[PDB]
Amino acid sequence: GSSSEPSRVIAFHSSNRWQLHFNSSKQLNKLIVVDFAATWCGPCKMMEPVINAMSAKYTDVDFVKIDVDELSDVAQEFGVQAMPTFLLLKQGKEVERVVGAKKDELEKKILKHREA
Repeated sequence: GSSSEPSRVIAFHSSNRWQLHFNSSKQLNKLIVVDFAATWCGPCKMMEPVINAMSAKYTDVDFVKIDVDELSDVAQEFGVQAMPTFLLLKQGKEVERVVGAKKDELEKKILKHREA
C-alpha cells in the first residue's frame, strides 16, 4: 500500500464485503464506478493515476476497485471479459460500461449520471 497522488478509491478484497457495500448502495441515489482490474494488467496500472485523480475530483461519486482474480465470482456476475472494465451503477442497476483504458469515454459517462 502506497500513494503517489490523492485518491478516494476503495478496494474490496472479499466478495462478502463487496456484496454488503452493494446492498447499501442499492437504496442510494448515488453513482458508483466499479473498476474491474487485474494485478498483471498493464493498462489497469497505467489508468491508476487517472482514476485516482478522477475520484478526488468527482467526490459525489463512489469509486470502487475489484480484482477479477480475487473476486472472480463478482467479475463473472457482471460479465467482465477484459480489463480494465468500468461499470457505472446507480440504484443497483448498470447505467453505462467502459471497456479499456479510455479516460474521456469514462469521464463523459460519469457526467451523464452523477446528478439526478
